Amino acid sequence: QARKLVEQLKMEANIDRIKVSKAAADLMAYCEAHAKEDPLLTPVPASENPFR
Amino acid sequence: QRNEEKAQREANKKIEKQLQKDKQVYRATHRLLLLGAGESGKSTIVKQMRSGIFETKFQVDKVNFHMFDVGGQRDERRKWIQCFNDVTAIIFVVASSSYNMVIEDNQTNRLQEALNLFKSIWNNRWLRTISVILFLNKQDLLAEKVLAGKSKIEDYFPEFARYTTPEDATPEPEDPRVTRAKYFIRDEFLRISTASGDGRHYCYPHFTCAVDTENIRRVFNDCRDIIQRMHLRQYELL
Amino acid sequence: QLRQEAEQLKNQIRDARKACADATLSQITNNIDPVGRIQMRTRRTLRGHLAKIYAMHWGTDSRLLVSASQDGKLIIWDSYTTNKVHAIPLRSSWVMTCAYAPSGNYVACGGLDNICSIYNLKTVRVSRELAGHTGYLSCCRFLDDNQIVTSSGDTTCALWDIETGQQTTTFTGHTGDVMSLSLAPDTRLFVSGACDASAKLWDVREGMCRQTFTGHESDINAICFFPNGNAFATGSDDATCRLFDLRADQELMTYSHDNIICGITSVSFSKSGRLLLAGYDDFNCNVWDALKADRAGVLAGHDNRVSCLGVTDDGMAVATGSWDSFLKIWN
Amino acid sequence: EVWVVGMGIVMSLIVLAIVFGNVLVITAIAKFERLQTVTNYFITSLACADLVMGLAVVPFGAAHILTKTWTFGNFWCEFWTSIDVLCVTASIETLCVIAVDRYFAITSPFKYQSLLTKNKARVIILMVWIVSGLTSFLPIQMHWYRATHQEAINCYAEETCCDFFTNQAYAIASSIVSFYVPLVIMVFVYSRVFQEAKRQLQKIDKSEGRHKALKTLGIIMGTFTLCWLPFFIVNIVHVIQDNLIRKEVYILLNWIGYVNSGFNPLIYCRSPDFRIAFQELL
Ligand SMILES: CN[C@@H]1CCc2c(ccc(O)c2O)[C@H]1O
Repeated sequence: QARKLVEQLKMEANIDRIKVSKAAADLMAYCEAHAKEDPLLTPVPASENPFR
Repeated sequence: QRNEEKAQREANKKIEKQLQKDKQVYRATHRLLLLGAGESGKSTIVKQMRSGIFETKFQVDKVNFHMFDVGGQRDERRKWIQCFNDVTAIIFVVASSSYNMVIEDNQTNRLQEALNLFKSIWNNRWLRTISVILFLNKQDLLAEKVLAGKSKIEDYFPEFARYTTPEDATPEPEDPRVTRAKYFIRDEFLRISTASGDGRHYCYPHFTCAVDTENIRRVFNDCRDIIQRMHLRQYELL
Repeated sequence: QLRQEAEQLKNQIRDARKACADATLSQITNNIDPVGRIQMRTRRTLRGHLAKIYAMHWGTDSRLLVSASQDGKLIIWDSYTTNKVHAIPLRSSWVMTCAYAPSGNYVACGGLDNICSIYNLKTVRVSRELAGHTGYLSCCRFLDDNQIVTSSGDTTCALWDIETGQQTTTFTGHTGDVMSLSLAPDTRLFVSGACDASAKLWDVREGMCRQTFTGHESDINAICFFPNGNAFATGSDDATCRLFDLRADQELMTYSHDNIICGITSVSFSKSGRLLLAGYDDFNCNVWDALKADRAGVLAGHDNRVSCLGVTDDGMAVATGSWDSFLKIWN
Repeated sequence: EVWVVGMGIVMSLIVLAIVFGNVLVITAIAKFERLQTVTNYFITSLACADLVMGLAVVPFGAAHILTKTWTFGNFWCEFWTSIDVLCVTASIETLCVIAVDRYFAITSPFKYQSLLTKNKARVIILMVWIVSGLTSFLPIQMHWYRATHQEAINCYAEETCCDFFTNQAYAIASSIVSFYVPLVIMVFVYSRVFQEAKRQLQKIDKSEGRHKALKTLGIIMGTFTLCWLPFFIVNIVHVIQDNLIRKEVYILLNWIGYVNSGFNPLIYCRSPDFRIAFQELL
């Protein structure tokens, strides 16, 4: 049982990781780029909104 | 496009009529949850009263009771216990003759484990208004063990040493010692039950047995009392 | 014995994660302008469920959604016209999850019966009854019209094939019973969160958990990928929502409010990923600003506890289903 | 002047309180989906009856008592009398229906869920309002209630003043239907409910051995009885013998009965869910 756990942890050890700054910048850039195409972010025009 | 809307409206009306027809049945039926220690003889109660889940439907006095029992989920964590929020009552099955049987080992007592489980059920953020019907099987086995020597309650339960039989007790048509043991166990369950919550839900302790077959009537009476007390408290009389 | 080696590996993982961290997401996203207050009003309220609702799933077209309740009716709604397209009686009253196939032809649901039931809408009848889970299954999702992934209380996630009815592969090694599951936009990866406070990432093809995130303190009840697919947010009973990043292999921000201590039942993301909507046990589902972790708005329509919260694929509306048997569409 | 103005203030406060309470409870019931229930449908019917009372007969009655004359038309004073009878009968019969619903809920728990439905609640409310409307309008509008003695004829022919003069038969029947049958039904059902409550309390005391119902039923019965019983006793008495009962006492007891409409929401809407709904409303 413990052999499986230690093998899994060893497999998880050798993973390439990018700096948190780069990942945060990527998420921020995605949110900024796709901000326009969001009905929730920008209140939908009454004619445009299917529900009302 | 109007024809499609009309057809969809007709389908909606048919589904709504079927939903009302099913709502009548759903409101008619009362649901119960069977929760026990596991080795406490819950199956013997099921035989007399009547996949991981096991559902049986028994009706008494033209009232449909639907009982749900789960045994597959043996994990200590109980995340399915939060779904039984609309059940009329939770039937608790405990073997009162399991005090001497110590435990896998290292457990204090099976009765102690049942007390801990009952405390966890009672002190649940979701089952705050769900009453518990408590059944104590193996009364004959408990009597046989208590009358026989070398197995004393006080050895495993120190609180039994400074205990006396309750004055307002109704013995069956019994020995003093078995009566003291039974009422001590019932008082333990009741002290666990009453302290946490008041008025919202109550515990009904019954000294059932394997030979006894009137458990269906007892469950019916307990459910009637539960609904009466719920309605009385809703109107602020009780 | 091997416990010392496991502890040393865990310490090495923690040291590597700490060394990878240079700055927090707050330090970068504090400069950008805040989202501001957001007010959402219930456009349509869906009525007809007899008992409490656990899970829903928006259709691919965002027009239809399927809801599950304890009365046994699996109701399919037309969210635009507030009409019940179908109502499916269920063998077991107790159900914990439901799913809507991407093609819209199939609908799957499961519960405490330990059996995943798949229903064919266009032929309703049960197409296949999937068995093989010892514990209750808490979430079902569709990769394609033929492959379905179920998350069970057996502490193991499984991938099924509908045609053969047997699990193609199983995902083991996860301590607690899993309750939440989310598929990737490319469907190559998925995650599950269990009661052991650890959310793991799996690979469907390989069948091994690549990464494990253990930031939470209590049982994880909700999980959902960021729309990019490189991040996912988890909700737990610790009244905290945390955004985890796969490439950074750790959490970036935690979404907590000192005033509220109720646990989170379901989470979801907006289409752009800026808004993380998380339901709560206090009958109120909150809207968070993902980049700055500042709450934007609160939805107070529901009476009883919310259990499911989804966002349409087009991003037009958010549907929340609570225990008062009322499912409300927000926009 | 001050004495007349002093009365004007108290009737203004009474009508304002009745209207405010009734509109508040109706708005609370209608706004939230959790509050709609068969018993709450009966509460809504009671609130509607009391609101119609407060809007129609309390202000017109205050104007009549203060101005000492009826400026409006004879048809309008007849309409006012009809609306007054309708409101009183509907309110009291709705109270009786609420008592019956509680008695059925407590006495027969298993069948109560199936016995009473939304459709059955609607038809019971419709039947209660229909019988109240019959008892109010059908005798008054068809002019079957007018007395035979010339004292009533002079008042009913004149347009300046329009007071209440009633027959023996109509007064007895109206008093019976409006108050006495509901009184008997409510007393019986609440006695049974009290017996069942004390029985349940005795059972709770039997196990786990080591008041509130009395107070609740006491206030519920006392408010209604002290508000209405004297006025209906006077309704009977003034018909049986005319000398003793003066008009002022009759009108005073009528207004005391009117105040029951204002008192009703305090009694029947005193629940934590209603309190939360009121806090949300204002
Ligand atoms: C003008 N005032 C009316 C006259 C008679 C009457 C009232 C109330 C209930 C009844 O059953 C009645 O017969 C009074 O409110």
